[PDB]
Amino acid sequence: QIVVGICSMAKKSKSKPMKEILERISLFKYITVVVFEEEVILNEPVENWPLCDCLISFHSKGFPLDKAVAYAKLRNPFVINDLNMQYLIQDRREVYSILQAEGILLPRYAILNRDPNNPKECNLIEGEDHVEVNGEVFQKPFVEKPVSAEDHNVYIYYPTSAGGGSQRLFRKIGSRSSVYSPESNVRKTGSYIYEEFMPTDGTDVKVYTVGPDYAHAEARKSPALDGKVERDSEGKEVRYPVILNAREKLIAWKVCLAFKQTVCGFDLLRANGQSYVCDVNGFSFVKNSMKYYDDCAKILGNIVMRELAPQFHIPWS
Ligand SMILES: Nc1ncnc2c1ncn2[C@@H]1O[C@H](COP(=O)(O)OP(=O)(O)NP(=O)(O)O)[C@@H](O)[C@H]1O
Ligand SMILES: [Mg+2]
Ligand SMILES: [Mg+2]
Ligand SMILES: [Mg+2]
Repeated sequence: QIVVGICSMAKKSKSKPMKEILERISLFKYITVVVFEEEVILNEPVENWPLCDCLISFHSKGFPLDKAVAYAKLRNPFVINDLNMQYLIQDRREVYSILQAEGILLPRYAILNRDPNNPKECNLIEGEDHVEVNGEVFQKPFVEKPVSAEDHNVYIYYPTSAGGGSQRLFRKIGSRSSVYSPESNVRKTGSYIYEEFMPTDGTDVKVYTVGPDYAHAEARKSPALDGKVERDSEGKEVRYPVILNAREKLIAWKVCLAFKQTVCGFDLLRANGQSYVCDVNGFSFVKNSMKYYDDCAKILGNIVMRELAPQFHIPWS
């Protein structure tokens, strides 16, 4: 049997979408799935981790990515989502740098790197209705993102003409994804990316790749609007159907390959007749879609079989 090893925190490895996909990959005649226990990931040296031929592994909070990297170097499995790229995915500066290099449209942006021992010495000038970062002017509305992609405290600053203040976004707390604040001035500690605010119809397009030639997309209310989460009768967040256009399918192809993440989530802002990438999240599954579960498992299994059947002498067309 070809062994597909799953290496992530238990919250992820035991999530419903993970279980739905793994039960389906297990239906492949020549594939066995082995899910690495969290206690092993955290407490055992990599030399003791289960063997696999193909490794599906991804960082989330508390995950020892250094160990996953060392395991992959030690065992040389076929890696579905590249591990070293997952250090870069944690840094919004590195994400935007890769997107730029790939000719991918993204919001006009500037990086404010602030020295925590000399915080007033960074390249920031502030007006009541704009900031100037490294000399570049961003008129309000503009967006302020922590350089850490794991920090979801993204702020939007409203122009005086709209009443000023700001919208403070955060990891969804039950019924809310943002709150209005009267504060009009930008944060004065930390490093940030400042970006132009892209006007959309008030929704985000969420894209989920499984290899570069498959991408499921759906839309959700932007947390940049009022911040009240829309929920249906079953209690799940409202999603809107999306079909990606030719340009966006190419964006998906580029993102997947550029970040070397077979399974890759990213966000699009449909603004001014184009689509702009504002976020790349790496490993991410769609929830509550039986067709996605089917498709994703089939694609991943086929990828595994295509790559490894020859060395295993398994017939595969
Ligand atoms: N430049 C922009 N213009 C307009 N809206 C933006 C812009 N940047 C981000 N937003 C909005 O703010 C939301 C959050 O920003 P995003 O860069 O996705 O942060 P995040 O913290 O990485 N969120 P997550 O998808 O959970 O990882 C986006 O989904 C958009 O609705
Ligand atoms: Mg099987
Ligand atoms: Mg996002
Ligand atoms: Mg993100």
